[PDB]
Amino acid sequence: TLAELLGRSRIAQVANNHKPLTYTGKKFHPTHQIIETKPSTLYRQEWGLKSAIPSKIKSRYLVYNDLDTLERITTFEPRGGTQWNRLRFQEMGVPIVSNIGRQNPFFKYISRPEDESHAKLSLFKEMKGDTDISPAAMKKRLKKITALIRSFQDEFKEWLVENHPDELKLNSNKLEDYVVKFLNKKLETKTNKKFNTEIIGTGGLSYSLPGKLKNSPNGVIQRTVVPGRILNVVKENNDNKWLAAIGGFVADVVFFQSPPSSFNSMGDFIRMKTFLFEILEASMEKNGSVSMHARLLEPQ
Amino acid sequence: IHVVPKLPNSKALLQNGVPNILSSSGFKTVWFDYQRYLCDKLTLATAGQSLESYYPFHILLKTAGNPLQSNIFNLASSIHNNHLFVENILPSAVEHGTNSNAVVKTEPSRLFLSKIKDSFNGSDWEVVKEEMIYRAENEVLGQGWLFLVENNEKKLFILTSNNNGTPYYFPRNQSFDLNSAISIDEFATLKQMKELIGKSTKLNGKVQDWTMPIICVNLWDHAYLHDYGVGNRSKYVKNVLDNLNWSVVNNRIFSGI
Amino acid sequence: KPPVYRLPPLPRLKVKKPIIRQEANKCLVLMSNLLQCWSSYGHMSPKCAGLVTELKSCTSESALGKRNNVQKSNINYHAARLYDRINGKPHD
Amino acid sequence: LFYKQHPWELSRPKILVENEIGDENYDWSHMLQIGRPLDGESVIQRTMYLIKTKQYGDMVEAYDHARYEFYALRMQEETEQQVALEEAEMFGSLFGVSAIEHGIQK
Amino acid sequence: STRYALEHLKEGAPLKGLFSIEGLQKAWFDRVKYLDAKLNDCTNEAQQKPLETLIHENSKSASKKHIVNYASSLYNLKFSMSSLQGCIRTPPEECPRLGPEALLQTPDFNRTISNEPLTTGNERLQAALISSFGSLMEFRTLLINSNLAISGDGFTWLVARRQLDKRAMRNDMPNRDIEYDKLFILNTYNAGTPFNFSTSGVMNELNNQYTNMEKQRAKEAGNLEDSEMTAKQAKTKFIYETQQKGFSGKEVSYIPLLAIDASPKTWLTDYGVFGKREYLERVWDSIEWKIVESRLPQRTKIQ
Amino acid sequence: TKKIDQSLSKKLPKGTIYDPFDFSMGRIHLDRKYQANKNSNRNDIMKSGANPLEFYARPRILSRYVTSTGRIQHRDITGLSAKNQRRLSKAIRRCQAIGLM
Repeated sequence: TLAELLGRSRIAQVANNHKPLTYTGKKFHPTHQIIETKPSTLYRQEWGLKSAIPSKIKSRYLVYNDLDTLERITTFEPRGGTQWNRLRFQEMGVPIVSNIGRQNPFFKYISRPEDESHAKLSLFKEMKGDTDISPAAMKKRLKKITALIRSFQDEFKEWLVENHPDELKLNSNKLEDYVVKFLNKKLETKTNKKFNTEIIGTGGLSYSLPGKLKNSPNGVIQRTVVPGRILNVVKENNDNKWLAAIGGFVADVVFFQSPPSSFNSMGDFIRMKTFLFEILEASMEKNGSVSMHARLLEPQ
Repeated sequence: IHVVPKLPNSKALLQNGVPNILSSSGFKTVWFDYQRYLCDKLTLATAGQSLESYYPFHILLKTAGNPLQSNIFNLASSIHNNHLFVENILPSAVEHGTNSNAVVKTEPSRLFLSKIKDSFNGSDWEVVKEEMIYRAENEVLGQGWLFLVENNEKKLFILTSNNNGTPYYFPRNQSFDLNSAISIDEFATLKQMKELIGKSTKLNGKVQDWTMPIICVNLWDHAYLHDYGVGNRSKYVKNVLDNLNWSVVNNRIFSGI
Repeated sequence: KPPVYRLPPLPRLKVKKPIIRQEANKCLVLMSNLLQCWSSYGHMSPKCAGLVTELKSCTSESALGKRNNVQKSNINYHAARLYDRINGKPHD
Repeated sequence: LFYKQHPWELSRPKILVENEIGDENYDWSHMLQIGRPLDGESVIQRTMYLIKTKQYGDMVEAYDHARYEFYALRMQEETEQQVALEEAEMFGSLFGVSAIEHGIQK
Repeated sequence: STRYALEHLKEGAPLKGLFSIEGLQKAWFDRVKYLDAKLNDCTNEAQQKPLETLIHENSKSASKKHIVNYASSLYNLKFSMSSLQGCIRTPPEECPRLGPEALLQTPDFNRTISNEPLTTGNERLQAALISSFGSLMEFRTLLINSNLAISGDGFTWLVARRQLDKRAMRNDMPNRDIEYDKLFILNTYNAGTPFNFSTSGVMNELNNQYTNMEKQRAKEAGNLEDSEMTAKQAKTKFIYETQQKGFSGKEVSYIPLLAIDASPKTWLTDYGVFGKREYLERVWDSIEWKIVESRLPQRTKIQ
Repeated sequence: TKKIDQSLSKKLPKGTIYDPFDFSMGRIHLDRKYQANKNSNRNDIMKSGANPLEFYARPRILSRYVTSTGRIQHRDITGLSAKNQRRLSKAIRRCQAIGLM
């Protein structure tokens, strides 16, 4: 049918997005799907959208929110520059590593309950992970849950007197433990946030596995050298490291011992010059940012 | 989707291979299998991108200057080179399937033998073939391609490539193997090439090269091993150069009429 | 949530006095600095030598310099061109 | 969900111009298909095939299974590109401007 | 040439599960014979010195390259077949040949594992692999993919960086100098060697000859240097050096532990054009981890 | 001079991605134009769901919605809903009558 075809159409494949096309806050990762048109289609203003894109647009990349609007225009910005940030990261050949030494999210590892010993930490995270929840929809998590949990009273009024009667007659320090486990055991079958929207690992920035060496005609590369720019002429206030702009990413640059004298000389125009850096490590934070650490390689 | 081109007299090719060079099994490996292998990988690499609508020759030129598209470049270069090799070693370019033609006597044209003498200091075609066989054995340690090319100055010269090296674009000829040791003369050639690529003003850092291939010989293991075996690649190159289809090779030389 | 305010149908969409950026004259600023330099270090002081030399070159041929002193706004041309498309008016 | 979990997949350009919807002959027993790129849609269609064939019951389980198939294919492609560049430089390939250099100039 | 012979490779017998009889002939016997002849037709010391000596003696010279190309091709090929024992998988000559459909199959190297080192007693090798690669599924994927990526001839090596970048009294204590900091994977192409001590700097050295020769011709011409040729050559030289330095010093060497051959010569006869990944899967199920653990140096516990 | 006004230079945060356009003057102007107090909601008690009338005895919180002279800010400035604006104004007027504000 037409409905089946539509669901699989290329326009359907792009997930709904109404995030501001003009965002002036902190950008840590791509927010909009880049759309590309071939040169032949660009010559005919064809992008596979609802309407022709204005001929003024010469770029072959755009990002959009709405196919059509009440203003009879498409809401789009003729830019595709997050792809070059990803490809420049690939050229730097620095694998993303976990600063906490966690399991690789892209491998199906056999995990155990080592971290499941915090059942009361995360079972209540469902009601306590409400930092930005409505004052009454979050309050609907109190009566709606209370009835659901209160429907298991009979089951826990028999299991507890059949598996741990001593605790019911001695102390509740262990009873509370049997309660946290009970609900989780009766909730793993349930589906509360069964889909987790948190970023998985690198988020797609890099699928490179650590360990490989870079062979070169001049031997194996031991240190990666990448041109960059120093943004500030004074270390980040309260931090012992300056900031550099390397390959579309802002890194923390650590200097060997001293800061080159071009800093004082250039001053606030220090960003006008290009320096050579060495990328020590690259980490991923939970906000979806990349923590790139560099080193200002100076001619010596 | 990039599909494997249909070849003239394909039923004969699948039964008796290419007489005097490859058998039926040898030709199935080089073309019916390897060409399918390359085209499928190219389609997977380029599907969903602008490159899907371009022929392999144009893809390699578009991607020749992009370091991170080398995988696409290698596939496009190999696909183009393989059909350049399979085309000049083919019994007949015309489809005599219903004409049952068994008399294809193709010989070097006068323009080809005139440019050979001019460019090789009077050397004959037979001597040039010996130089081509020698160049392949000493310059291509592993996989690669042997080409007889013509440049913008009307001079025919011999180019060898390592793995999938294009003859059209000198920055990607891959004629020097840097895994081994190089002489100061070879380093000078590389240093001079780097300077030329830096003189270009284009934001894509691309130069103009008008070199064009005339003869292509596949030096990959997919073409000779099964029929000749490890170490007998010089006997394979000799047979290829002696049984070339000169209707195709002559047409590759620009005449100007 | 930010309140959108929708206008009624209008006979026109026009800015009465479109704002324009009038770049400051380079010769006038040179004169304003030299005058200040003389106010602090004194008139004819050797410290203002460069200012005097620059001012003379700026004003040598034209006292206000050779500048493209012409700038107009096009907002009213575009506003009248696009109003019917973007006003969100219901169909006839 | 997929693009919330993998924000950088958005940075991979997508072509919305269709070729011919009627020609798509896809067997979603496997993720790779001749004619279409490997992207988020490959995961979604794989997940639907799993739930349609009843190999998995919960959508989450089918989705996770498809996600790992996607990671494996993405890792093989990230290596083919790195190695191809490395191998070409070892045979004398020269490049005018790299991506990092292009950014510096701009 | 018994100097290039292995006890598990017997003419007329197939390496069960990886190579057939016709596939082991072409792959190893018919191939060593050619390489040996070429090495005996370039240097008369072939049957006198060890292969690794020729590789580290005639290196960095353009006039002896053919002696080192054939010498290092026969060394890599032996080092590759040495760690192979076989598998219980069906013989390659009895299985159907993979066709174009193989290119569409999803690799399952991130979900399952097989023939791990620890399962055979090599517990010190498994700990090292987990420490350097994170896990044995990551190591297997990074090892099979790196070899599969190689287009033509080459080898994928499991190496161990030597923590003796001091260069003082180097190679004088077969234990104090045999210490490994971390393990790595390295790809070599055609007749490339995985050591990196006998070839690092070659381009920098040749670059400095070229600049000096050009600078001396410029002096004959009588030129006033240049605005950015002294700043460009300096940058090219400063990067060439900073990219070859070690953690402490600039003597970074590698100890071969394993080697997988990527050349089509090895796998084209038995597996076909579409069966390189099948070859690499059966190679992983045919690695005797005892031989690899044996080669493993002792950890450098400076920590 | 080796100094530039802060209004003429953009400081790129750490961990963020940037484009070449982020070093231009257009970025400076664009950041000024689209500079709104959108982070207030997370720091605005009255935009959280609390009843502003419960703060009638807490002049410190109420003093965040009046000018320097004590004039209650218009809803156009506070950005509150009609109900919260109505309740907040009542709280302030009651606070003034009790002798606390």
